[PDB]
Amino acid sequence: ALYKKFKKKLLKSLKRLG
Repeated sequence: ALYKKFKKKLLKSLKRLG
């Protein structure tokens, strides 16, 4: 598991695109 940690970063990116 880990893809959820980078996905977290995709959360911030989901908003402003990172």
